[PDB]
Amino acid sequence: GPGDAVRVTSSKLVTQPGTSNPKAVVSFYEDFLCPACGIFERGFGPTVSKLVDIGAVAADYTMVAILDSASNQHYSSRAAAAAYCVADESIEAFRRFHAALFSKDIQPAELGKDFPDNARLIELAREAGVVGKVPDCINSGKYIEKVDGLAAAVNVHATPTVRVNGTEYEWSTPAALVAKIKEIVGDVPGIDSAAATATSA
Amino acid sequence: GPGDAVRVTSSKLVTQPGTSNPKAVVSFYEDFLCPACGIFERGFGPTVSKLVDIGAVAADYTMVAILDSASNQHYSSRAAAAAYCVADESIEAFRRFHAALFSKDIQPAELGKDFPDNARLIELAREAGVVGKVPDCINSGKYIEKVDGLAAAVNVHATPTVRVNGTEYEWSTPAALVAKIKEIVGDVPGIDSAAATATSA
Ligand SMILES: [Cl-]
Ligand SMILES: [Cl-]
Repeated sequence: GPGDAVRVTSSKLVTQPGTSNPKAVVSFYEDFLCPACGIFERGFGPTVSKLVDIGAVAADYTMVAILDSASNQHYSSRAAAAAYCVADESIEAFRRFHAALFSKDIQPAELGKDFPDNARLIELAREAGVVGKVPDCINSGKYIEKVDGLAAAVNVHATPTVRVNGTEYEWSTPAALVAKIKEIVGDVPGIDSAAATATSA
Repeated sequence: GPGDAVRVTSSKLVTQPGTSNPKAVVSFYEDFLCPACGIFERGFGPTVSKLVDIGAVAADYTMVAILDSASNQHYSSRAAAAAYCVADESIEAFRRFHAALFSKDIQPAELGKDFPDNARLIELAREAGVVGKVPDCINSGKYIEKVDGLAAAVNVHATPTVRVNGTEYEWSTPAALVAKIKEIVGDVPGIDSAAATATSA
């Protein structure tokens, strides 16, 4: 994630003919402390993952830190920054690490007293499959200023915000997202499967 | 809503034999400013309404104000207090008013600049079907201290929190809630309908 957003794609990515541009880019703007983003990601994550796998979409994630403050031990910014650290090593590891932070067992309550510290974030990055420069990147706070400026850069102050090809998308169910994507990329292999299993989780 | 919770039931309420106690009480602990509660209510509301209509559950709502602050113009507490004002007049009006505040067109962004003032809340109460003592109840801040103390009283500091017969319920989809309720009250008229239409919204 170079680059304000971390882009997640598979080798099956369906592109616009005559280009290397994805036909459908779903943009997600999220805060790791936001309980609404937690609900969204736990509900939609598998379906988005499947849309990526079959090549139907590129999934771009911009981890903002709008909830960050001393009162939450800077969890919003440290987690977002950690995700960008992880993405530097491996896109696949970012995928697991991003899913991990929004999982019910890990995401901290917004107004609670306990939040993963930097050592815990590094440990979760390790579990996601990467070390490399992550521990230094996290401990040094390499991406703190970056993530703290992201909300202003993309004009997002409510999360999760989703766009489909740049246009605001009023999401509802994962099955409806599959339907929306199919209107753009068509009946590509795996999409009806993605729809049917989205209707059942 | 007497009473920490506003209880919503229909005349079809299935009760424990030898008692006037509902066989299934679903307890909801919510903050009107909480975006997660907005997502939950928009996704689950119709299904809960149907469970109430067919008599499968009593739905008890405790409107906490954990997000309240001057930075949001006290929207959390004023809205919760308004809902209790509305409930004093009519349970049906509370149902509509509660659904109205969580609707996508009305619920304010948590970190935004604009929030319904007391005049707007009174106007929404009117649209929900009631006047009576509501304008005075709201303008006087009759229930502000009450709602500001609710979170501590029920020990809830994360919303939405749901309990089924007093036991914490890790909610997922409205169809799963129907399944859970059916385990308690059985195959009462309308419940399979509620399940099937829950699987489709
Ligand atoms: Cl990779
Ligand atoms: Cl009534």
